[PDB]
Formats: sequence, C-alpha cells, structure tokens
Amino acid sequence: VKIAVDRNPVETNFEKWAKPGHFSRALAKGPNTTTWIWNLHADAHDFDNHTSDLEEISRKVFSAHFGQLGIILIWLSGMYFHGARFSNYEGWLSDPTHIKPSAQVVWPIVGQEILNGDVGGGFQGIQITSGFFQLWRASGITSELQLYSTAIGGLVLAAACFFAGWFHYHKAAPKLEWFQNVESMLNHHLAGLLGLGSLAWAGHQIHVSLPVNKLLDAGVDPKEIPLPHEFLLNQSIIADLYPSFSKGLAPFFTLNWAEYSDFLTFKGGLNPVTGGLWLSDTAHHHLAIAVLFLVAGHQYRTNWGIGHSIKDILESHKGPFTGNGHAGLYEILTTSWHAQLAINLALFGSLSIIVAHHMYAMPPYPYLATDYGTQLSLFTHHMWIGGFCVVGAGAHAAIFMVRDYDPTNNYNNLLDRVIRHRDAIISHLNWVSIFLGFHSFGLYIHNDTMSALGRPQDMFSDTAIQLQPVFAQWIQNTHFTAPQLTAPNALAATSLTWGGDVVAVGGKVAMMPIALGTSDFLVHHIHAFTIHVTVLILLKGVLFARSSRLIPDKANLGFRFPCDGPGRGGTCQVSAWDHVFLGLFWMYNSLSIVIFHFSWKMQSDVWGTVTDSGVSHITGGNFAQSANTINGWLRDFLWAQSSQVIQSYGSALSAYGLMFLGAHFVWAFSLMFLFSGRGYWQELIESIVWAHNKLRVAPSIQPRALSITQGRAVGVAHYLLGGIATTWSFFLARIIAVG
Amino acid sequence: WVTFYWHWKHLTLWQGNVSQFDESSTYLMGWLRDYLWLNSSQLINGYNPFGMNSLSVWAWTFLFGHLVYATGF
Amino acid sequence: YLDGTLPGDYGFDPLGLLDPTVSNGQGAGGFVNPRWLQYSEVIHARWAMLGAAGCIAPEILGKAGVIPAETAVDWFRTGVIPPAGVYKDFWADPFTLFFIEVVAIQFAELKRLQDYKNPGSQSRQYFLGLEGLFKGSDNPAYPGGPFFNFANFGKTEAEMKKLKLNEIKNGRLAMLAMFGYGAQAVITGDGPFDNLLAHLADPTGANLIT
Amino acid sequence: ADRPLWSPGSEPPAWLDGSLAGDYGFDPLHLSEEPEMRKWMVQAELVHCRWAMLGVAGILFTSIGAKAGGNFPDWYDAGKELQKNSDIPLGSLIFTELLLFGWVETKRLYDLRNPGSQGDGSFLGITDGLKGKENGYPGGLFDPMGMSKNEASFKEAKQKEVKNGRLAMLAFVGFIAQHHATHKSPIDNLLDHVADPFHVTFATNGVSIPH
Amino acid sequence: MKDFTTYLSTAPVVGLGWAIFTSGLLIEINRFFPDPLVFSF
Ligand SMILES: CC1=C(C/C=C(\C)CCC[C@H](C)CCC[C@H](C)CCCC(C)C)C(=O)c2ccccc2C1=O
Ligand SMILES: C[As](C)(=O)[O-]
Ligand SMILES: C[As](C)(=O)[O-]
Repeated sequence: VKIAVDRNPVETNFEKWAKPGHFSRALAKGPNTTTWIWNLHADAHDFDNHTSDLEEISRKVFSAHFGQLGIILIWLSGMYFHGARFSNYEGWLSDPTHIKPSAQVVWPIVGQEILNGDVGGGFQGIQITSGFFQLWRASGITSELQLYSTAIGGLVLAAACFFAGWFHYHKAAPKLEWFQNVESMLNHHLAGLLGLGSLAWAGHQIHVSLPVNKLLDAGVDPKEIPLPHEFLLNQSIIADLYPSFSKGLAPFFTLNWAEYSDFLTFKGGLNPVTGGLWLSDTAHHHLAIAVLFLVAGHQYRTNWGIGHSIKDILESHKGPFTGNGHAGLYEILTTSWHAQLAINLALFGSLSIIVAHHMYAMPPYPYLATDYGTQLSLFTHHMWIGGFCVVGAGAHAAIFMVRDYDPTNNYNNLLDRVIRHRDAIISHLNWVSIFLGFHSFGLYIHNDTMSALGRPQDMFSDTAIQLQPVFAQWIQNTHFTAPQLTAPNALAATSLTWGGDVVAVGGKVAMMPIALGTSDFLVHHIHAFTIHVTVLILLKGVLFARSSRLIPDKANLGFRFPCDGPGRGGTCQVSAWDHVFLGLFWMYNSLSIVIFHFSWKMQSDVWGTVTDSGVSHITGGNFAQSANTINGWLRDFLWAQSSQVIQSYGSALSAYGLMFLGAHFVWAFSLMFLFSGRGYWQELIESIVWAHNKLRVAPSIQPRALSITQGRAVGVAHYLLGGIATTWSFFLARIIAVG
Repeated sequence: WVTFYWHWKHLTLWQGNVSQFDESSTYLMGWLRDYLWLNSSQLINGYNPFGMNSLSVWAWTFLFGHLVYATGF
Repeated sequence: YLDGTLPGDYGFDPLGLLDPTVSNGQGAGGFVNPRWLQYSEVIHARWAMLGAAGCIAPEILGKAGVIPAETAVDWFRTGVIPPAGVYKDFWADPFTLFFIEVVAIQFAELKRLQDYKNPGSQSRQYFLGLEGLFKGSDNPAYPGGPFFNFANFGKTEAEMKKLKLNEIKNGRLAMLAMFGYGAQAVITGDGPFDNLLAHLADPTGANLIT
Repeated sequence: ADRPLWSPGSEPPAWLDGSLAGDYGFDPLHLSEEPEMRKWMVQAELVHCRWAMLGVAGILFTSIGAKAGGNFPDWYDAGKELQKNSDIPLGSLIFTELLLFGWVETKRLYDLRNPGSQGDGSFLGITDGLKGKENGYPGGLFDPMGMSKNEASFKEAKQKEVKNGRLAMLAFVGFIAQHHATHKSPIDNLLDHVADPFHVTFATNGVSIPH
Repeated sequence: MKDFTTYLSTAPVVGLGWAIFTSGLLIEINRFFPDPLVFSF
C-alpha cells in the first residue's frame, strides 16, 4: 500500500460554472425546458451519471467528503460562538438547577423580541434544547472567554478542511489504487481514527475530572475554580484532589496497575444529589474503546507478511447449502461506492437509534436528567436520522444493483441464491404483516368496541384481562440480579429503569424505574408491525430492480423512473425509487409511533416531582388504561398534551405554534402533489401560457410541469416536512411547559 | 369550510357570546383551538374506563370516519 | 531503488515515501517528493544543530566561571513556554522581540522560498546591492555564493560529497539530540547538562527505569 | 525582467506591464483585469490618494498645532466640538457639501466615460481647459504651472504621487488603529516613542493578556 | 474575473442580491417606522 495522486488534474477556473450541467452532456447543451433546472439540481451529485470514470467518481466523493466536513466544523464553531458571545452560560453555570439554557437572542423589529424568554442569569433569549451547556460543563469551562478561542480553532480547522478537499481534487487527485486500499482504509479508520481519538479523549477526561466531580459540585463558583492549566501542571493540586497522583507514574511502566483507583473508577449509577454521572466511568470506557479499536485495527496483512488479507478470509468461508460463497464481495465493495455507502447506512441509522435508546435511559452528562426536554429532543432527532439513514441504505442497495453490478466478475453464489428465491421472502413477509396487522392493530379495535358496548370488564386491561409481556421482564430480572450474582465486580444494574431507587433532583425525579404492561406489549407489537412493513417495502424494492415477474427488461429502464406504461391493467410505482418513496412514508409512521410511545411513557410513568410522600408525576398515570385503545391516544395524550402548542401565543413559545400550523399547511400541500398527476396541470399551464402569449410576456424557456418522479419527490418532501415539523413543534412546546 | 363557518357562527351565537366569534374568527389558531380542540370533549369522553354513556357510539363512529379517511389515503 | 548517489543515503526508508512512483504527474503539487523531502531534512538538520548547542551552551557555560550565573538558564525557561518561565530583564520584552524575529525571519525565509520556486530569481532584482550573494546553485539545498560561502572547502567534488555527508550525519544526530532535550525536560524538569551530571554521579540511580 | 516587482521572482500579471504609474504587478484577486475595470480602478486609486494625502496632511498639521500650543483639537472627535458652537447647522452643512460635490464629481465621472466631453465650451465657454489629458489626470485649468508639458518629466512626476498617496492612506489606517488603542493624538504617539523606544506597541491591548 | 462576473447571473445573484435588498429595505422601514397599519391621511 502506497500513495498515488496526480498533479493538476483539473485546472482551477470559473469557466465550468458559467455552463451549468456540464457534468451531464445532455444538460450542458442548454435549458430549452424548465425541466432542465430540476435535472441540474437532481443530478449534480449523481457522480456515476456524469461519466463511467470510477476514478473521477472516487475523486469526486473523496472531495465532497471534505466539502461536508467543512460545513460540519463551521456548524460546530457557530454553536460554540453562539454560546460564547450571547448566552447565559455563566449564569447557567453558577446555578444549573433552575436557570434554563439559552443561546439565541432575536432582534427587536416587529415584536419578535417576545421570543426572548426570561431564562434568568441576567440575560433573556431563546431557550435551546440541543444540549450544549450540559456538554460544555463537562469540560471545566468557567467563563465565556474560552468558547471564543474554541470556535476560532474550529473555524480554522474547517478552512483547512475545505483546503484539503480542494487540494485532493485539483492538486492531489488520487487514483483508484489508493481509494481501494480496504486494508489501509480499515487499519487507519479502525485503529488510528478511532483508537487514537478514543485514547486522546480518555486522557482528556482523566485530566479534566477535577472541576466537575469535586469543585463544580461543591458550590465553588467557576471564577473561584482554578483554571484547568492550574490543575494539570501543579503536582500539589492533583495530589490534594486525588491521592493516586504524584506517585511517580510507576504502576503504568511495570504494568502493576494497582494504585490507579482515584481516576479510573467503576461505580455505575449516580447520586440523587449530583444529578449527573461521573467522568471516571467515561474515562475508563474510552480507554477500553481505545485499546479495543487499536488492537482490532491490527488484524490484516498489509506489507510485512504479518496477518491475513480480506480476500483469503472471504474465500475460506463456504458451506454445504450455498457452496462457493463470498466469491467476489471484496470486488463488490472495491468496485462501487454505492455498495459501500448502502452497507454503511444499513447499520449506521440502526446504531443512531441505538444511541438514542442508550441516551434516553442513560444520560451521559451532568445536570440534564431533570431537563426533561433535551432528552426527548435528542432521542427523537437521532431516531428520525436513523430512519432516514436506513431508508437511504435501502435505496443505495438498489442503486448499486442498477448501475454498478454485473454477475460475471462480481459473481457470488450467495447473491444469486438470495435472488433465486426473491419471491418466497416477499410472500411470507406479506403473510407475516397480515398476521401482525390483524393481531396488533385489531386488538385496539376490539378494545374500543368493548369499551363502547358498555362492557368494561371484557376490555383488554391490566385489571380485566392481563396481556403483559414477561420476556422483557425476564431480561430486566437478569439485569437486576446481575450485580453480585452474574456481575460480581459491578455495583449497580445496567440502568435505573427497572431497579427502583427513585432518584430525584430538586423535586423533579431524575430517574424512576419504567414499568412494562399490556400497553407496552401492544405498542411494541405495533412497532414490530410497522418496522416489518417498512423492511418489506424496502426489500421488495431492492430485489425487484434487476428483474421481475411482469417486466423482464427492467434494468435498462434505470433506477429513477415512475412506471413503464398503462399496459397490463396499469403499471405505477414499480421502480425501486418508488419503493423508497413508500418506505419513507412507512419509516415516518413507525418512527412517529415509537416517539409518541416514548414521550407518553416518559411523561406518565417516569417523570414528575417528588413530594414528602412519594412522587407526583406529570399525568395521573394515564398510560395504563389508555394505550389499550386507539381513543386513549386521543383521550389523554394527543388531545390533552396539545394545550400548550395552541395556547403559547401569549409567551415566547408562539413560534412553536406558528411552526405547528405551518407544518400542517405544508403537509396538506404535499397531499396536493401526492394525489394529482401532470395532465391536468400541464393543460392548465397550457391555458396560462395562452394568457401570457396575448401580451407577449411568455418566457423563452418552455415552462413544463414537474416530472412525475419530481412530482412524487415534492410530494414526499412536503409530506415528511409537514409531519416531522408538526411533531417537532408539539414535542418541543409541550415539554418546555412541564419541566 | 362552509359548514365549519356556519356551525361555529351558530355555536358562538347559541352560547350568548357572539363576541367570541367576532374576536377569534380573525385568524387560524382560533379555528384550530376555539372550535376544533374545544368543542370535542364529549367525543373523547364518550367511553372511558370510568364508564361510557350515550355518546360512545358517536365517538366510535367518529373514529370509524378517520379509519375510512386513512384507507382513502 | 535508492541508488546511493545522495549524500546521506543509507537505504533506510521502510515507508518508502521517497519513491518516484508517488506524485506521478508533474507540477507544483504536494510536498511528498524527493526534491522537497531531502531539502526539508537538510533544513531540519541545520536548525537542530543550531539549536542543540543553543539549548545546552548557556547551561554548560554557566556551570563554568566564564558566563555570569545570572544569564545562564535552562533552554525552556528563557521565555519560550512562558508558563515555565520568562527571563525578566532583556533590553525589550518577549512580544517585541517576537515581532522583530517575525519580520527578520520571514524576510530570510520568503526570499529562500522564492529561489526554490524560481531558481536564482533573487539575484535578478536589485536588493540593496546584495544580489551577487544570492545567485544560488543547481541544488537548492546548497545555494552557496560569495557571502554564504566566503571561503571554500569543497573545491573538489569528492571532498564536497564527503563534507555533505558529514554535515548531514551531524545534522540528523543533532535532530535526535534536540528531541532528546524536549522529552527529557518534560519528565525531569531540569537542564540537559544537569541530567548528565546527575547520571554520571549515580548511573544506575539516575538511569531510565525508576 | 524589466522592472522591480512586489514579490521578487513571481510572474507579473499579463494585463499590466509598465503603462500605469506605480506598477509593480500586485493583483492576486484578478481585479482590474478588463480594460474598463482597470480604467475605473486607476482613477479610483488616484482619488483615494488625492484625498488621503490631504486628510493626513490636515491631521498632522492640526496635531502639531495642538502639541505646540495652538487651539486645535485632535483629528478624532473634532466634528463634534466644532459643531456645538458653530453658526452653520449640521445638515445645512452636509447638504451644502453634497450639493457642491455632486456637480463636480459628475463632471469628473463623464470625463471618464468619454474623455474631452467637458471641453465643448458649454460651461462659461471654457474650451481649451476642462479636457482630460489622460485617464485620471486632467489639465489646462488644474495645472496652472506648466509642470506637465513634458512627458520625460511627467511620467516620472506622476509615478510618485501614487506612492505618496498609498503611503498616506496606509498612514490613515495608522491613525485609526493608533487611536482605538491609546486614545491619543498621532503626534503624541510619536514623541512617546522617540524619547523612549521601550514604550513600543504590544504593551497596552495589542495582544491578549489572560495570564 | 470575467467568468466570475458571468457566474454572477444565476440563482446566487438577483434572487439573492434581490430579496436581500428587499428584505433589508422592508426591515429597515419597519424598524425606523415602528408600527404602521394605516396611511398618514
Ligand atoms: C402543482 C403541481 C405541479 C406543478 C408544480 C410546479 C409548477 C412547481 C413550480 C413552483 C416553483 C417554486 C416556481 C418558482 C420559480 C420562480 C418562477 C422563480 C423563483 C423565485 C426566485 C425569487 C428564487 C406538478 O408538477 C405535479 C406533479 C405531480 C403531481 C402533482 C403535481 C402538482 O400538484
Ligand atoms: C574542511 As578542510 C578542506 O580544511 O579539510
Ligand atoms: C517534576 As518530578 C522531578 O517530581 O518528576
């Protein structure tokens, strides 16, 4: 493995900008129709549509990566600079218990300054639910003078990132030999980018655990706290704080790791007074991650006859049923970028949702468990990002199968065996979805019917007839008895969501164990139903893309086409693009159901304020006998919790109601596109063009309606926009007035 | 739209508070709050664990309508 | 593929970062290429030598009775890394001295970069009558000239190659020495010469392990 | 290989060699590349120089008068205390200024688009004068002294006003930077530095001092 | 410079330059002139 770039492959000049659509020779000729602009936009990134030069495609991708990371770094710098210049971060820092986070202050123009909610700290502004103040408190920041320099560094790094992108595209454009170094790419991502970063961040958390764990949590004013450099160098300070220091760094040379117990500690749980977790656990976790990902990046033969490559491993895996498997998957990946992108996004969104699940019940920051709003925000954010990533992986799988695929050199018996029974899977998953729909949704119909017929003793209930799960409860039991029985060295359980010990900070309970009854059983079955239907849509789009039972010549029609023709009774939404279209709607449905379940569980059976005698939750435990019926979701959750979003015009939360109504509007607006076609619209444009030509004011570019694919794209775009925006406004206006 | 207008006009008129209409019929948040969210408490409470009443069948039909609407979609 | 014609070539490059295969096309391009790399290592050796002695000269010279004990101070306690220390009484303060050195050093450097980008371009333009001194040479690492080479040793090219390899060996050894000063000043927090006295007094007592 | 450049060794731009006064081949942003933008920017720089020189001269002379003992404010906050006790209101002064400057800046403008357009004799029958000798250097009436009727002397005398104006407009940025730090007159910053070079910059707020 | 000025006739120009001019003008008129809802006479 070596480096291979070329010098001045594309000269830097502003000419190719004057001709939009140059990358597509069909578009570069000229915009004779208004569809030209939309194709310019929908194809600028379609690198494999510009030309079949996979070298140029890899260069384009490796440059767009820096193009994205530059925006990422400018975004982080903007967040830090908002926190620095105008915010109550010092006020929040001196009193985190009651003061709320605010980092955006509006301009006085038309009365919008009412949005500057009174948050205290001698400053007014917009409350933020991103979670940056709690994240910064874990870094020993004492004053605003540090965030300025941090943002300066971030912005310099973003400038250097754009510089590196331009450099590797126009001055050091690599070759496919460098891009296809899977060995190097892995052993440097897995070992270097991950292991080295984890070790550095662990060493950081080790030498920053003084203020947060001891000084910040002892009423010491941040100005009173000695600066971090005063903690790092002076050995007397770190000897007074933690006795394990100033020993001489002896135990780490001879590996006699016995005396290092004051800063690498394993406790688990949290003090019902400290509010947050401790930095020693995170430091130990990051050292474990560093060691693990650093050793794992050393299991591949690269140059010096040490290890084993990926091709031999793929070749040495064959079985009786399949036979000659994994023949060319290495080439599958090294050939197309779409294959790698789909494989990544496959579990990338899944791990994002897993991070959401590991964050809502395990807040890894100080003074945020009582902040009932940031948890919901981050949880729902990451779950929607994961849903989009999974749907995008489903789309890029078919994308790979369309352009960059041929079962001759990339041949694999695994893939062709999957293809040869591509219909039994679809049929059986259809039957399973029917099963789940009649057995997870019909139960709600039965419950509504029983509650309406005047027979409450017959409805499904935790009191009339119980239908709660035990397997999840058995998992919680194995985790609860894990300490001292199956986890000797451990102190607490995995999470306080099933171990009692109601932890409360300032009335508000920081965490209370979560129950699992018939309602959770039904809602998890609904979740499984929706997820299986979404997977059905995506997989039936991916498989039936090269060939099908109806149209055999389906690969030549491409990936992005609306139909084939009104023949054989009618063909509509047959392309994998349309299956991704429908999978977006199903992912919306599933993620929405899951986030509503999360919100209503957390507000009914988890969150509340603790009085002298027990804890008084937000709602009076309305989750028990409302989730068993569809009307319950409108009885105590949707109807009840919507008072603030429609009653917030009197305060700084009116923008939430404005976004609420606007999202409803754009949703119905999307319905417009989704239910209509082009014939009507094209003829209406015809009559409008007639009206124009009478005064000689029509355009030279032929005004055509949107393409069918673009019509469906606009439909789904506005649809998800309205939906997600309405749900965002609701979950973000409801949770501020209850925390 | 015509039926919403007529209904909410005569609804503000029957409560003896036509000023409610004259003051809230100016924007859309009023239509959403003062009419849709407000005058539906008996639809939600037609049947509940406390016990149903004569308005339960009408609530179940109100849900049936939404089910048919979603099947249309 | 390391022919050995280069002065300080000994066949040591496991990474093989010097090969002509990298940077196939020709142009300004990047930094990983022999023309830049050997010149950069000679520059590093030159600075390292000029600093390796400059980091231990004041301290050794202070242990003796020639220089006043006032000025003799550790290389890292002179004003660089002012957290460690700052010599309080110069004729000017560190920031003023730093602006001075910025101006002077970047004249010196940028006039060196231009000659590397444009060989010999610095004698063309009238530069306060110092043009004949900046004519350069075939190898940019070794410009030479009237000022830079006011007397001459390498009249013969064999003796010249011997000189070059001696200079490069001393420079890379001094680069090792500089990196030795740094990490050694971190743990012990003491001048490089005092560590030699502390060791020679009790070698095993002042060795590397404890 | 024929004139001194700004960066010794760099290739001078191909759209400017030796015709413009004060030409050194310094243009990294490809400005004034087209003939029209260059004809604009030349006279723009010229007017910048001719205002910067007068401004810096007036500032330095008023400052020397103030330091010597004259009743002269400094260059800053001088329009504030000269307006408090003046017979001419503000606004009535501003629009008088703008009314007198529009009529002359307009004639200066339309002699750039078509030179010699002002010498037709419509304004008080002035024909020989008011004719643009070059891009931004008029003559006849603005040059009462016959000090431009020789190219050998003129090409050499005009190549130094651009330098003096560039230096003066760099000094004017010195006036602003040298006020937000010390809040003292420009001549005061000089005497406090020649009498004692130890009172150099980087000592009050030039560098951040958190430590 | 020439190709740059040509590039400055597309969406990233008026449509940005325009509507930036207009947003600025309207915001300034509503700022200096705080709350109009009827003409002077
Ligand atoms: C209305 C409609 C259209 C027509 C869509 C149109 C005409 C979109 C055009 C709207 C854009 C936003 C026009 C804007 C362009 C302006 C002329 C210039 C931009 C303004 C500047 C300030 C930027 C479809 O193409 C369609 C397709 C399939 C199903 C349903 C439908 C459908 O309902
Ligand atoms: C370096 As010699 C020629 O004096 O040996
Ligand atoms: C700073 As020490 C000499 O105690 O390692």
